[PDB]
Amino acid sequence: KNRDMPLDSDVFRVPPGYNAPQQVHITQGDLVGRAMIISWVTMDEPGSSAVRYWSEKNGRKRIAKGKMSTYRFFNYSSGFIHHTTIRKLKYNTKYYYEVGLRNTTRRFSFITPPQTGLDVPYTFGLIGDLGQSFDSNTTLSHYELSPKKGQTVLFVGDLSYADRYPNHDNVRWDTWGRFTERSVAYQPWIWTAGNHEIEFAPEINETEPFKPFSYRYHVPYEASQSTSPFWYSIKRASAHIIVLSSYSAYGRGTPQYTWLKKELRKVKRSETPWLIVLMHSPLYNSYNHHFMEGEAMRTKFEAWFVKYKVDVVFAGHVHAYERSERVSNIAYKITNGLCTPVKDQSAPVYITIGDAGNYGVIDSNMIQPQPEYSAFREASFGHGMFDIKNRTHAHFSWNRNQDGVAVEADSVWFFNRHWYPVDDST
Amino acid sequence: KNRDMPLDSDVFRVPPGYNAPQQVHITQGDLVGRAMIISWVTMDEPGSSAVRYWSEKNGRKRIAKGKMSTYRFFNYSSGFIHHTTIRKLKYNTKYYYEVGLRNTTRRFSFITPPQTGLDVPYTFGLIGDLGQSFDSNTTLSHYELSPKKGQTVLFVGDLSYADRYPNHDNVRWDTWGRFTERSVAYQPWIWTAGNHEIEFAPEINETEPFKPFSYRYHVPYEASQSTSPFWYSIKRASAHIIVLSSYSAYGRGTPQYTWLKKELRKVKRSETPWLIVLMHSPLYNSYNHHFMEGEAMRTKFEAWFVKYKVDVVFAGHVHAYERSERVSNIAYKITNGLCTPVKDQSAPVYITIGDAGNYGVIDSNMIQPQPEYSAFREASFGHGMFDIKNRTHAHFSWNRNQDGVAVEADSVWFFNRHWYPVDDST
Ligand SMILES: *[C@@H]1O[C@H](CO)[C@@H](O[C@@H]2O[C@H](CO)[C@@H](O)[C@H](O)[C@H]2NC(C)=O)[C@H](O[C@@H]2O[C@@H](C)[C@@H](O)[C@@H](O)[C@@H]2O)[C@H]1NC(C)=O
Ligand SMILES: *[C@@H]1O[C@H](CO)[C@@H](O[C@@H]2O[C@H](CO)[C@@H](O)[C@H](O)[C@H]2NC(C)=O)[C@H](O[C@@H]2O[C@@H](C)[C@@H](O)[C@@H](O)[C@@H]2O)[C@H]1NC(C)=O
Ligand SMILES: *[C@@H]1O[C@H](CO)[C@@H](O[C@@H]2O[C@H](CO)[C@@H](O)[C@H](O)[C@H]2NC(C)=O)[C@H](O[C@@H]2O[C@@H](C)[C@@H](O)[C@@H](O)[C@@H]2O)[C@H]1NC(C)=O
Ligand SMILES: *[C@@H]1O[C@H](CO)[C@@H](O[C@@H]2O[C@H](CO)[C@@H](O)[C@H](O)[C@H]2NC(C)=O)[C@H](O[C@@H]2O[C@@H](C)[C@@H](O)[C@@H](O)[C@@H]2O)[C@H]1NC(C)=O
Ligand SMILES: *[C@@H]1O[C@H](CO)[C@@H](O[C@@H]2O[C@H](CO)[C@@H](O)[C@H](O)[C@H]2NC(C)=O)[C@H](O[C@@H]2O[C@@H](C)[C@@H](O)[C@@H](O)[C@@H]2O)[C@H]1NC(C)=O
Ligand SMILES: *[C@@H]1O[C@H](CO)[C@@H](O)[C@H](O)[C@H]1NC(C)=O
Ligand SMILES: *[C@@H]1O[C@H](CO)[C@@H](O)[C@H](O)[C@H]1NC(C)=O
Ligand SMILES: *[C@@H]1O[C@H](CO)[C@@H](O)[C@H](O)[C@H]1NC(C)=O
Ligand SMILES: CC1(C)Cc2cccc(CO)c2O1
Ligand SMILES: CC1(C)Cc2cccc(CO)c2O1
Ligand SMILES: [Fe+3]
Ligand SMILES: [Fe+3]
Ligand SMILES: [Zn+2]
Ligand SMILES: [Zn+2]
Repeated sequence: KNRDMPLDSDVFRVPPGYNAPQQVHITQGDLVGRAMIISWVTMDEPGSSAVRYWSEKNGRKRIAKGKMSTYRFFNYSSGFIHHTTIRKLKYNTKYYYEVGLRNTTRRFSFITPPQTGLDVPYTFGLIGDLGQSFDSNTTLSHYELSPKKGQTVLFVGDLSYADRYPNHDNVRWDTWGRFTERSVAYQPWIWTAGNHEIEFAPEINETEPFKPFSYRYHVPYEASQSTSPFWYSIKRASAHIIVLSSYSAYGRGTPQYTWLKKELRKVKRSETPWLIVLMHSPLYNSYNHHFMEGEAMRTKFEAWFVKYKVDVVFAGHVHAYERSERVSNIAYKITNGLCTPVKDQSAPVYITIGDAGNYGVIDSNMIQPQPEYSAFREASFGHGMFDIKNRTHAHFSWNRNQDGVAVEADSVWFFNRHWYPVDDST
Repeated sequence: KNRDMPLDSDVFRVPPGYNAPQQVHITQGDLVGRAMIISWVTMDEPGSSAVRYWSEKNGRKRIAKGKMSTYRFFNYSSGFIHHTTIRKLKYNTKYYYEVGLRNTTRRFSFITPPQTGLDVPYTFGLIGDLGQSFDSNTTLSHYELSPKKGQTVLFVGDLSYADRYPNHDNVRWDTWGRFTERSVAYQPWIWTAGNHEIEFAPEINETEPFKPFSYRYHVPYEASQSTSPFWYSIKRASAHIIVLSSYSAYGRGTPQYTWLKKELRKVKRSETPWLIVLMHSPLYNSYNHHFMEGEAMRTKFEAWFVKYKVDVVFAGHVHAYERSERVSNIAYKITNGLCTPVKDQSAPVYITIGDAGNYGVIDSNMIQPQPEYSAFREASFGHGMFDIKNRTHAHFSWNRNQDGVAVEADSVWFFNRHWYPVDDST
């Protein structure tokens, strides 16, 4: 069918005034929380890439300077894209920032996270495969109305679904920018790259993977000694978050592979006890759709995730909700017969959470019966929250769109794999 | 325990004359064999990129123009690299070609293949992980001294092993170019990217993978609508050869995955009976060294190879020889326990032929006992020959450096999977 919100929808409205900055969004700008990448688009002319900013406390108004860029895609011309990095911020404080300093100015605000620490509580939103359908709008609306009150969104891939349109009509990137602004202009969303961001379209001489995405959404990849925007890590509060790319190389000797192997070695559980991995394609998935796609990355990375006692791996891709048991399937040796996943308290829980809305379609077909390794699964739209209480406890909840904003359809306690490695099995 | 040929070795002699072209190599330059890429380096000055060439049939001298490029790697500065494509060649005819038209000219010849066809015989050589050890030299001589007479080399990756040197001393790329000249200047070598081509070294601000390889060795990739030099196909005689990149992305939706999926659809067994796939890392391997590394790509591609009746898949990486049975391992679904390879007449034979010499170390450790899927494996240096008699028969043989050039240690008839799918089991 067609359940994408019409161009003239209220979520798509353009901020008024000559060259008013639009599609504003922010994300963590450094490795630990002291910086922030502020981004936006101006449509009438290049404009300034300057950000004004100040804490509500100490009232000194500083000015950050950034860069402007443009891109083309087939018959589409981007507007003027700005990214600026505000650095040396104070932990745990509200900051006001402004963009569009030369003409129409707009003001926004954000709150830096506490300094990383073993016992720092923090609430992450979890959203995958958002799209811009009516379902999409409902999810975002639930998240912002959650009483748990999310401070950062971990976003597991597939943003605008703009590549489903005629010529990947990139206007549909612009709309998704203006739609998400009401959330991401005030809190970082941590970006993962999904298959709808590949935009590989040889048929119209666009053969550079990830182009529109890579122009519109910067991440702090050098911060973690990565050579690419598609894999990086950041530390925020008590969490160490590794972000991977289901669609870049991960063979032995590749950049991503090499970077990951080192990065894990840099994880200090006494400083960030919550080790979280993000990636678009799930490695454990009992839905028919995309079943076993994640098998290739699993052969390369699963054993590591276990060696390093990862707490949780979030994925999207599959348009539905799943939560694995703590299992591993890493004893296989071709001829040894050992290919069944087994209970394993060192392994992460795997969560598919790619049901935020996409283009309005849910994946309902499941392998039957439910496999031993699947703890819970349901084909409903929604988003999740991973809520860190302390060094031993994180409460994860899944909320459905058909339910009330306070209802938790599925809800489990995560016991830390380093500080409290006990059967949290449901 | 350093077995590389010294810099003052004869095989590394510099051709004489001011700005004499060196490191001359050719490779197919179009899809079906009517074009040829001539490559060389000049050291003294840029020089001309023109190539003079005539056929023996017509004795009409013609000029083709190409491009010159250069690169740097850390503190290394390349010479002047030339790539020129000759086009509109006539099938099955002898050409002479000349390079270095301004100062020192040098003359070489090649022979276009026959026009592609169902019953067109052709002898392909197989070489992998060649290197520049004394072992490397022996393999190359056995190859050129072969009664079988290879007409084209299918080269499964790992060229110079320059990257084993301090800062990857790219000088050892130059020496390798000069050393292989006595073969590749007179017959094409088809190039596969190996792990020693990756040359990802962020420690010295060299982070563009395949850089040196990319500049020195061009391939006719746009010819098969690939968008990258690391995966592509050519048609030569009665074979359709597909080259893949073990160290590029092959995830679902990525360029290589997309290209391969479409390319297999394009194969016409009625034009090119013998379907051959080259990659660096083996899908089946029963040796310790690199055991199971090919698992990831296998999970993505194996079923396609079975589905399209691939006749043979060649690889290297493992420094030995191995030949599998026709097997598949494509029934696994995580929980059905079906993870054992089975005889499968519809599947390719998998050959590991990465034993041309490298830097002089053979991989002798094998997993015992020999798996059912493994038909033959020996830890000796040498090369292979894939000799196509016609649409039904091809004869594969393996020559050992320790044997006479005319002796075959392993020998086996392939019965075409599309035209003559009789059990060709040994
Ligand atoms: C967008 O911001 C610009 C910078 O503030 C405005 O222009 C500047 O206005 C100053 C005082 O009006 C004047 O000294 C400058 O010449 C002028 N422009 C530049 C290039 O700095 C601009 O205002 C409009 O454009 C300028 C050239 C004038 O003609 C005004 O009359 C226009 O309103 C702002 N643009 C708009 C459309 O608001
Ligand atoms: C980390 O946070 C957990 C959730 O807030 C704490 O658990 C809870 O402790 C309450 C009293 O503090 C108790 O009434 C609740 O039943 C319990 N909730 C759960 C899900 O267990 C936890 O507190 C510690 O660990 C628990 C299991 C008890 O032994 C408490 O006495 C401990 O203080 C917090 N752990 C730490 C290290 O602070
Ligand atoms: C590129 O850098 C290398 C070191 O990072 C140069 O080699 C080093 O030179 C040192 C003093 O010049 C010498 O004592 C070291 O043994 C050596 N380091 C290594 C690991 O080889 C290299 O140099 C040239 O060749 C070397 C062997 C010497 O003959 C030097 O005199 C030469 O400059 C550098 N290459 C270039 C093109 O600059
Ligand atoms: C490389 O070839 C060039 C011609 O293709 C030479 O330049 C030429 O040398 C001829 C000497 O026999 C001279 O008459 C021509 O004028 C000249 N053609 C040009 C300049 O394009 C070149 O010779 C060297 O450089 C020239 C400019 C003079 O300086 C000569 O004395 C040099 O030999 C050849 N290079 C070398 C180093 O042999
Ligand atoms: C295609 O090439 C095959 C390999 O050369 C041919 O088989 C060979 O045929 C020879 C006589 O032509 C015979 O003496 C060889 O022993 C035989 N070699 C093998 C390995 O079988 C094949 O020839 C056809 O089929 C064979 C089996 C014979 O029965 C002949 O009658 C046929 O020529 C070639 N196919 C064709 C159709 O030519
Ligand atoms: C691009 O092409 C489509 C038809 O292919 C057309 O309808 C659309 O208006 C064009 N967009 C622009 C901005 O040129
Ligand atoms: C999206 O949700 C917002 C907030 O709940 C609402 O005000 C708006 O009308 C919705 N937009 C559409 C097109 O559904
Ligand atoms: C390499 O082999 C060739 C041919 O066998 C021979 O002419 C030459 O002596 C050898 N050179 C070295 C360095 O082994
Ligand atoms: C099957 C593909 C090409 C992959 C994929 C992942 C997530 C969502 C969609 C729907 O187009 C999708 O289409
Ligand atoms: C273990 C590694 C670094 C991998 C690899 C691939 C191909 C050749 C070699 C050399 O031993 C090699 O050593
Ligand atoms: Fe999706
Ligand atoms: Fe090798
Ligand atoms: Zn997806
Ligand atoms: Zn290798």
